[PDB]
Amino acid sequence: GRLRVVVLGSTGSIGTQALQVIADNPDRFEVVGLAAGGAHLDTLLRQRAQTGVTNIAVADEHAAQRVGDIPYHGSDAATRLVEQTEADVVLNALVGALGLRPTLAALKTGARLALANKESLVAGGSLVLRAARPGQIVPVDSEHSALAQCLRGGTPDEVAKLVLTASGGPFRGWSAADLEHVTPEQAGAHPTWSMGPMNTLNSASLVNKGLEVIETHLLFGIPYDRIDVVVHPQSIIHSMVTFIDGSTIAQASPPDMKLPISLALGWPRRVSGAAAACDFHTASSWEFEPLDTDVFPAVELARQAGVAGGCMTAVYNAANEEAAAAFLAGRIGFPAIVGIIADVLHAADQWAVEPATVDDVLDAQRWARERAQRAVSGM
Amino acid sequence: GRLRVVVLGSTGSIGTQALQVIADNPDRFEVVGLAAGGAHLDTLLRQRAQTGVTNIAVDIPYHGSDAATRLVEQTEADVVLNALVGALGLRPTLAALKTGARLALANKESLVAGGSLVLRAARPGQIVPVDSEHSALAQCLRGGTPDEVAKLVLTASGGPFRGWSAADLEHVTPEQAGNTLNSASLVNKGLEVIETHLLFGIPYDRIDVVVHPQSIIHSMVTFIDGSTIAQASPPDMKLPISLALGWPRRVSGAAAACDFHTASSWEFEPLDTDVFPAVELARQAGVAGGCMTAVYNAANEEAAAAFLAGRIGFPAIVGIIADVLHAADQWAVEPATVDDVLDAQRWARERAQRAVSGM
Ligand SMILES: O=CN(O)CC[C@@H](c1ccc(Cl)c(Cl)c1)P(=O)(O)O
Ligand SMILES: [Mn+2]
Ligand SMILES: [Mn+2]
Repeated sequence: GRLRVVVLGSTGSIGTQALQVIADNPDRFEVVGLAAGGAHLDTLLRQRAQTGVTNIAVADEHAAQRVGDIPYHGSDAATRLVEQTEADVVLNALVGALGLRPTLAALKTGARLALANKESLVAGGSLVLRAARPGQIVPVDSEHSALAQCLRGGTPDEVAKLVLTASGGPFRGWSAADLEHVTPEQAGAHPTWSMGPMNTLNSASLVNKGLEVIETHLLFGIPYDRIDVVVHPQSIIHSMVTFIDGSTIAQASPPDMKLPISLALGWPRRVSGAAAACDFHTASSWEFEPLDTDVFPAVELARQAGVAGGCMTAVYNAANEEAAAAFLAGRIGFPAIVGIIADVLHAADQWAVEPATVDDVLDAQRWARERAQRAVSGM
Repeated sequence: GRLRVVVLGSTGSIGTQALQVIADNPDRFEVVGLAAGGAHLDTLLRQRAQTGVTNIAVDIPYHGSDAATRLVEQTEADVVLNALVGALGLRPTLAALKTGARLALANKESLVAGGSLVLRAARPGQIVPVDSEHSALAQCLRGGTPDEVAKLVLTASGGPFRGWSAADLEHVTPEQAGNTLNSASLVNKGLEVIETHLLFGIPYDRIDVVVHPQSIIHSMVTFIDGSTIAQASPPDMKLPISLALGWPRRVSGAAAACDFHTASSWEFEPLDTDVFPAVELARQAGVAGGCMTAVYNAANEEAAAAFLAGRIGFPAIVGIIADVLHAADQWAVEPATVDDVLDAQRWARERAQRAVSGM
């Protein structure tokens, strides 16, 4: 009954909330491993003491002089912890490229993979899928957790559409003329060394929803032309599934990541008390409006990248990362982010091949960065 | 496989929509029986000509007051759709349950009045609800295991008198109040709360009601983790009808899906329970149990008919229900037979008829 859980990226927001859910539920879960990057060593050490878990990894080569009591340390240390720790669930909340090999290791162990790491699916694609058994991957992000829940409303052949909700970002309702000369700071993105301003920027450009559509297709096996996005400013409905009879099943809750976290850890069994439920003691309004696709082409661009297939979704994300960073540095304008992604994709015919190995993914990403860097330099 | 369907109350809104679902899906469904009252005789005759079904209850093979019941007894069927109105539905419900066939239940009276009697007559999962709220709940319940259900949340339109005060209600006419009258009085939601308890076996203090004027969300299930699963569609009874007949399989093209190409707002607000106490009274009646929900419904039907005859005001409908229920001390006994139910209803009608005459 007690599930053995490895928490990768234990020091970030998702990691710390999962440990909190586990801490509140020692009857359901037992932490058996922790991993984090060398920059976060001090927090990891505090976590070792608090949990009593000695099976810990420093996920990279950093903090090299401060390692000497850490059982795994070095570039692929998180992957080694996963390969070597008996577990029922691996929560992968590592950020970026660090998350991919641990994902593949996790799947090869036969454990459930509670996946928070976006690169795993977006860059890894079928490399990751080929390693998974049906139902082995359970998503942690709000939208995908909602979808996994709503898909219980019928059989796979009864599914008509998957409908992701989107907040709309800071620029919901704005015209293309209005967005021509917006600044990073106006996007809510105040550039910092963390992923925060980049996540915020992705929300503003709708690239994040583009990424989520890609993940939706890979997770649930639904064609891109049946994955819709609806703007829903309140973010109470986290996503929905429309079935062949006209019925839509939606999942709703006040925003709290502990709900989808708990469900991913405990799948298929729900975790009593993870989050507060919707309260109807107060009058409220849930609004829905179409996405302005002419103004926010990032989502359709993701569909194009996804339809092309293979390493094309890795290209999409790597191109975004470069174009986005350039916008953060004041080197390009806002509309050029998605303009550059499209330019890079148009030049990327060699990268539609399905990845045979991790190196294929890494090669596609390196090529995409170079291409984006050239595109940036030319304006 | 192809399912053989008997449609009781074929000439009404539900029945005709059902026949349309069946005609659109000849590979899934086949009509094998039709039952009608007598008012819309022209429709029944037209239905016979289109379906070819001669096995009809009202050269009519089954006539009388127990005709629909006897149609059920002797026809080979996989599904019986009971869309009859009121008292005419009780016996056909019990007879359909006796055949072992699936009961696609639209007639509220059967469950609400019969209660435990109907439940004893039923095997697990034999009753599949046609009601939009209960169809929604059944689908949303797929979101977890029975042990993970925290609450069932029924949505209510609020009726045309949403916002109105007790004084405002004093001056409504039969045409202003428009089932539709029960919607307006909130007695419908009272009846659906009882129905929900009996269908899904959830305590009354874990069945909530929220007013949702758009009627897009048809109901919701909240689970122990804090997740709420909701069912949404443009208002169209063909959806829950199609699902009831083909349960657990969904029927392609049954209804239009929610279309998000145009902006919309789904509003939620608390029920004004002081102006609309019908639901709390149904909880009182349901918790008391036994024959009390038969009393609840019969008291309504009598008080509602008085309003429709112009004999009483609108706020008197639910007022009389409360009066009859408070005198109903004796009726918190489980009905052993159909006659116990009919005695409860007679008692309720007469006590209601007195209240009407007293004022
Ligand atoms: O199943 C439906 N009913 O029982 C009708 C009554 C409820 C209702 C449901 C949907 C619509 Cl669009 C309308 Cl107008 C009315 P209620 O008014 O009790 O919510
Ligand atoms: Mn998300
Ligand atoms: Mn209803």
